[PDB]
Amino acid sequence: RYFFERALECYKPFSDTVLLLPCTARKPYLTSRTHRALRSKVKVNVNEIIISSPLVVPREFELLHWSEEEVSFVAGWLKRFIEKGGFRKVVAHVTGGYRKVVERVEDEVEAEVVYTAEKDVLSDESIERLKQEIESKGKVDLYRRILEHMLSYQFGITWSGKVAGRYPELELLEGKKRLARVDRIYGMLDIYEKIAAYLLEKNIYTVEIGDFEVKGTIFAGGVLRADEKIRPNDVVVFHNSRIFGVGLAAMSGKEMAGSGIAINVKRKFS
Repeated sequence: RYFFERALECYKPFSDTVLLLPCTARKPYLTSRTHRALRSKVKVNVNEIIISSPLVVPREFELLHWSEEEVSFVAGWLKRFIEKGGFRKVVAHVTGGYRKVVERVEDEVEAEVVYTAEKDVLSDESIERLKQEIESKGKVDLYRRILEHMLSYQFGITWSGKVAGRYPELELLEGKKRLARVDRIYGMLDIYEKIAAYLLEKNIYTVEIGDFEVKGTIFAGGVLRADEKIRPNDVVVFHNSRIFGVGLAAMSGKEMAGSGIAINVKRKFS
């Protein structure tokens, strides 16, 4: 519910066309054999949305029996992303139950909806139909959009830098230091000094703490004030008169400044 709503407000397309694809057994979806084979036979320069259940997932957030109720629920969310994205065309490269989901949305959106797959999403006929619908001139840096979207999702900000690492372990670098990196364990971005510094400045996702030596844990009693918008598993930036750091909130911003373990410390800067 939270994922859906937050991703929807942070969703920013770079194309007027969106490609719909089937979810896969292996995740994150971009590393699956099907998605790799597809992107291998056709240069994809339009936005992508992976249809799954119950999750509808724009490719940019992929790192964070089709009953009536299920088709209805998935169609509802898929429609939201299509309309929020303001696409002029929707290319549905999916089959069976997935087409039923898309078929539900087609009748409610202004966008043109074309179907390019019948039986096999990877057949020579399907890839030719697909190419004829999304063929594009140059290229797009999908990795940068993904990292930018995760920053937006988690902190409501964006940042520039060099994109590095092997997918899905991407990083954003500035100078010769990392600004952020994908944490495959927690499925979110870990941030470093410059960003945490920026968040501290704008006083967002910040928590003021007592003047004690920080070591691993910060209990609620050690928290002076905290951003009320802070939710449990959120990355927060704590600080006092001598240091500031990065950690994982264990409780809401309300519980901290209220009345257990408040933050699991990842690192700190002098």
